[PDB]
Amino acid sequence: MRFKDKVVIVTGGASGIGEATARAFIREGAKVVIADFSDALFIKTDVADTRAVQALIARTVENYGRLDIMFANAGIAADAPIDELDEAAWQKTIDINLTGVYLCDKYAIDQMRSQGGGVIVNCGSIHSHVGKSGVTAYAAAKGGVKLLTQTLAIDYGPQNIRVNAVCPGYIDTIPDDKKQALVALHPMGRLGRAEEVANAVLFLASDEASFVNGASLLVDGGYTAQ
Amino acid sequence: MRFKDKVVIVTGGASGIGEATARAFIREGAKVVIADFSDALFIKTDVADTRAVQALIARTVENYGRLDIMFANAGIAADAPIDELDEAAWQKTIDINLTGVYLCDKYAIDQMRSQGGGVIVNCGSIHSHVGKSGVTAYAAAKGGVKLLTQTLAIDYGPQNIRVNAVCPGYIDTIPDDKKQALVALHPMGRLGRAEEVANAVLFLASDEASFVNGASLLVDGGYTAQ
Amino acid sequence: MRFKDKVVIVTGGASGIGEATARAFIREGAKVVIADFSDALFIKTDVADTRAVQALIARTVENYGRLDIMFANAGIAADAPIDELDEAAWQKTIDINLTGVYLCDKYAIDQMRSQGGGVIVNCGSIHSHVGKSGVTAYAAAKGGVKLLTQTLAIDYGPQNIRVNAVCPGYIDTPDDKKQALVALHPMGRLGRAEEVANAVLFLASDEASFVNGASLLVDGGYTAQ
Amino acid sequence: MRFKDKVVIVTGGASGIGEATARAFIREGAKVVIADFSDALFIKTDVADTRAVQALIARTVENYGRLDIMFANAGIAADAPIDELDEAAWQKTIDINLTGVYLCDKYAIDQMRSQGGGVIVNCGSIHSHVGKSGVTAYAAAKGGVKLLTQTLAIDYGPQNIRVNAVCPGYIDTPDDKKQALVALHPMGRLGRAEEVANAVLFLASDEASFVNGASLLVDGGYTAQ
Ligand SMILES: [Mg+2]
Ligand SMILES: [Mg+2]
Repeated sequence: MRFKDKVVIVTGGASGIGEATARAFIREGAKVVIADFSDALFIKTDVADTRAVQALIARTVENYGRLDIMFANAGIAADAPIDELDEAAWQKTIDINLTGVYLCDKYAIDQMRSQGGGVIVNCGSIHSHVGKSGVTAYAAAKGGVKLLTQTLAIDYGPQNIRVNAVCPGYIDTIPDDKKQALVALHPMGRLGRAEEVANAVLFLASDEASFVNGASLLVDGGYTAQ
Repeated sequence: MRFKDKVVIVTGGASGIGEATARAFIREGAKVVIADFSDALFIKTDVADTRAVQALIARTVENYGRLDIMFANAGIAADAPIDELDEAAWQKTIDINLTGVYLCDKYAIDQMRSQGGGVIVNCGSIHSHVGKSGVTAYAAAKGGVKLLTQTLAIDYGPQNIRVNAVCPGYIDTIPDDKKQALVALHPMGRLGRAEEVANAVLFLASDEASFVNGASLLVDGGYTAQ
Repeated sequence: MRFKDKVVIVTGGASGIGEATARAFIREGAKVVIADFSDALFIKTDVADTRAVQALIARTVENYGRLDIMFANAGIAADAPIDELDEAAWQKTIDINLTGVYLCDKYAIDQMRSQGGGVIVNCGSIHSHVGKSGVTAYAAAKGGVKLLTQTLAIDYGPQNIRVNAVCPGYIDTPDDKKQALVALHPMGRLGRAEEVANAVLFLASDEASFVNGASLLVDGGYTAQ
Repeated sequence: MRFKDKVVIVTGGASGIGEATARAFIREGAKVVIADFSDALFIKTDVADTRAVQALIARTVENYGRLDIMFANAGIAADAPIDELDEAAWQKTIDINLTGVYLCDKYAIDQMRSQGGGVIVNCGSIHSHVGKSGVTAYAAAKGGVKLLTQTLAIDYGPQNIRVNAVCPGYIDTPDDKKQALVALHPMGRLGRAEEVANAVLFLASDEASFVNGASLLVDGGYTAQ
């Protein structure tokens, strides 16, 4: 149990990668707060809303006395090629997938600086690195997450805070032919599992990654290698 | 004169890189529309405002009959380390430097698809690639611009549209010691000139770059090489 | 105890990162073969010599039955700006740091294909990604290791083999030169060999079961700026 | 006419990209020396042989007085998945595609330093950035060329030399194999040698006066996805 009594916030924690990661942190002894739009302690939070994010962190600290680890993972996938992507759809993805990471990072960092250290893992993507047809707002957001991660690592690295991104390929959580086409882009010959992303998050959040800072860890079966 | 009678929009065109680029396109025979918040045809445009962007492109087409080249360059630099960066400052940079590029790209692409082709150059940055202390919102925005550029190249590449990013280092356009510290990060031993960025933009916008698509062209004296 | 009875080769195993990595694998239950130019079973091996590399792998398989994990880590640092870098110095770095990785990877992959799977961790560097003054042959070698890692991941990913690279920053293993190196790492210190070992064990483990073709930077922020 | 009386060497100059590049430089007023294993002055040169490379550069300087631009482009494509890639095939690709670039760059830089400046364009590849099935030695070589380019830009950038890499996708120079390659390029066709030449001339020109240490992809979108 590598996370005994560590206080962890997982955003987007009610499903998929977030749920697998919260479950893994609980298994390893952490005190976990799950934040999501809807249903470990659950706290409803719109990560695009600064007051809700501040309240999330404040409540966590009031309940447990500290915040050790933030996994800023909330995100939507609701996208289109640009000619079909309307402004409200673009903005919703930027709000949640990029601004939400800024907000969660900002208020986690304030708390961690007051403690003399902490660890952040941001949810990036293969699409922090490469684009794809129809993946317009999501790629833009995830590219921003990568760069945000890097600047934070530079500013807060010297202050005993590490900030890294996990960058998943496609995860099994659609038409058969659409699914086989996705599979064909991953050299390992299958999609990932959510627990496989969780495992990487726990590595980055742990002292096993004590000199890993500002890095993107691709969990993508080889997708970005080609 | 490589751009005789080509219709070009330059956003952020009233100063710095935008002004140098507009001037270069005019010298090479283009019909240029300069768009900026304030004072070639000038059209006041808030690039964060979808109706103003639509009107910019509509007016350009009404005046000149077509749009051949868009340089989506508007941007602000008004930033801080995250602990000092308030939400309104973050949002203003995301709005202008990222959403403004989406808007300009979106409505340029609609016009170019109706013509059977065109060329976009987006203004990226060294900070599409690397972070820097205190460069929080700007890095996030520019990282997003890079990825947006890549997806557009993938979606619209097959439709005779090329989309690339120019990625400048620091350009001479501050305390002496701050300036020498910036200079020290550029292996060529000086900051760039705006006309040097313009030259790259014209290359990417030209048929000399006819198989260049989805690419970032670093104009940074070596900054990102180390 | 993530590596109980797993058979591991660590090249460059007699010092620094290789030494720490072998010790870490031993702690976690592995049967470890250490390979190096000179002094866990130790087998003296010149990684630039194909007959030696083949013999290393054959002897590991003869002793322990199989080869689960290869950490291809041997490497020299003896470099110069190009105007001062002699052809023999260039060649020696390429031979050990790049061709040595090809050879170790090639013959590990033959065994891994035969036995139905396995895992390779190549030792890259920050200099798989960024150059630096006076780091000419070593950067070329490490850039090569990164791309080699990627192609291998693509070819052998479908064959139950994963191939990844660990990419260390500067590791503490002339005060003013040291402080200059430290100033390039945002975390404010050089890395430890043990920290690189930790990353190797992650990449070699079933915790990294969908990590393939990746470079994991262990650099305190060096490449982030 | 951007290159009036500029002295240029193009290695691998007898065909494809090298040929197109030399022709483009000649159109624009340059004095061009073409170097290749066999057939603008032509000088037969094995780029993997240091004496030959030194002789190439010396003869260019003796004939024309100086060396303004080096396009280090020689390169072979003869590769295989690692399990099929013999040591001699690996070595030949490394020798020509990586060590050849080191040698051309080294002796160009000596001349350029002596004369007070100059410009180098190295031929990288999409495979300086991404791997591909069966592209083992060539990807390693090209990854090496990218990092070599970066270190050179750092060391020699302050000395009025710029060093950059052009990185072509597949260039049209077995229908089903061709269509598969084409499907990987979003623009819907393979590139032309002339399109790579255009990028070389840009990077070699004063239009690229602040471009240093960069890789310019000429790939129709290949690496973007
Ligand atoms: Mg790709
Ligand atoms: Mg850097």
